[PDB]
Amino acid sequence: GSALFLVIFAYLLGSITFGEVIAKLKGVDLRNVGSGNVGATNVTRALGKKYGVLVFFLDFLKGFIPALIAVKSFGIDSWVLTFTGLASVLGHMYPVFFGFKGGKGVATALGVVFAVSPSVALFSFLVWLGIFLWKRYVSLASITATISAFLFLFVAGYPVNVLFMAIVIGALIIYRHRENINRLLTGREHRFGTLEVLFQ
Ligand SMILES: CCCCCCC/C=C\CCCCCC(=O)OC[C@@H](O)CO
Ligand SMILES: CCCCCCC/C=C\CCCCCC(=O)OC[C@@H](O)CO
Ligand SMILES: CCCCCCC/C=C\CCCCCC(=O)OC[C@@H](O)CO
Ligand SMILES: CCCCCCC/C=C\CCCCCC(=O)OC[C@@H](O)CO
Ligand SMILES: CCCCCCC/C=C\CCCCCC(=O)OC[C@@H](O)CO
Ligand SMILES: CCCCCCC/C=C\CCCCCC(=O)OC[C@@H](O)CO
Ligand SMILES: CCCCCCC/C=C\CCCCCC(=O)OC[C@@H](O)CO
Ligand SMILES: CCCCCCC/C=C\CCCCCC(=O)OC[C@@H](O)CO
Repeated sequence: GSALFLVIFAYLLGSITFGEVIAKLKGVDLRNVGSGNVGATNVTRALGKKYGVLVFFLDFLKGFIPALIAVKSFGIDSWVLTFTGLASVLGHMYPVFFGFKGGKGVATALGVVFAVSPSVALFSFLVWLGIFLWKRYVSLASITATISAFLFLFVAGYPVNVLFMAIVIGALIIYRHRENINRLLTGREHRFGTLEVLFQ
């Protein structure tokens, strides 16, 4: 009852593609910029860091806020958390309000994980930092951090409902990165920071 409302709410909230909304407000088409994706990284390319960080936090809250409610109302070990977390990410990836063409789910999924375990969220972000500072590819860092998030939850002893949530979310995130992976493998993935050292 209240739980089915929470899952539907999570999917519909997730289905608000904030990057596209703010881009439209600014008169920019995100599909014509950079990677053509609609999440915070390509928002930064199209609109600047201010708007990318804003979209990061909105996409994060899409996952954090419903999952937090599931955690406090039903428990981390409830399949209501599993379905609320999945609904958030599935709405972000396949938004009912935007032709089912969404983002890749990194920020939203981090929000879900933060609601379950701030420590696991921190560790996964630490993995992300290392991989990003090393190779300067957002995609490579997100893929590695996504795999690590699942290992962290597995090794820390979280229950099956959480591991089910994490392996489906994780597999979906990696699959949504398949074009980045093809670019990585062929050497035309966008890389950060090479020319900026001439201005430092
Ligand atoms: C296109 C994919 C559709 C598949 C999703 C189908 C619905 C998935 C999960 C069920 C929604 C949440 C209901 C949970 C619920 O009411 O549990 C709480 C209650 O039983 C007592 O805690
Ligand atoms: C346990 C306490 C710390 C846990 C850390 C969990 C994750 C929290 C913060 C990291 C997010 C940084 C937000 C900025 C960011 O990445 O913006 C997206 C980027 O596209 C902007 O250019
Ligand atoms: C030795 C010090 C290690 C590095 C310290 C890191 C401090 C923690 C967080 C910094 C916030 C960065 C959030 C993510 C971010 O902005 O990604 C870079 C972005 O430009 C990629 O598109
Ligand atoms: C339908 C939600 C609309 C947006 C509301 C956003 C609220 C975000 C964070 C505050 C949540 C507070 C805790 C909610 C909860 O499940 O509490 C249960 C328990 O702590 C007391 O019964
Ligand atoms: C499953 C647990 C509760 C969450 C239910 C939310 C509904 C889930 C997914 C939305 C529909 C699935 C999207 C199918 C798909 O990929 O279609 C192709 C797509 O790229 C559209 O062109
Ligand atoms: C198996 C579930 C995994 C859920 C979390 C997966 C990712 C975990 C940590 C990495 C967070 C990186 C945040 C910084 C960043 O730039 O993120 C990518 C950005 O485009 C926002 O989506
Ligand atoms: C560092 C280990 C990460 C393991 C998980 C990520 C594996 C998934 C996709 C990556 C496929 C291509 C590997 C990355 C790559 O080619 O990077 C470009 C490289 O030549 C130098 O930046
Ligand atoms: C437990 C399974 C959950 C299923 C949810 C959806 C899973 C979809 C794909 C599995 C992950 C593979 C992603 C990596 C991948 O295929 O990258 C290769 C890509 O370059 C192919 O063009």
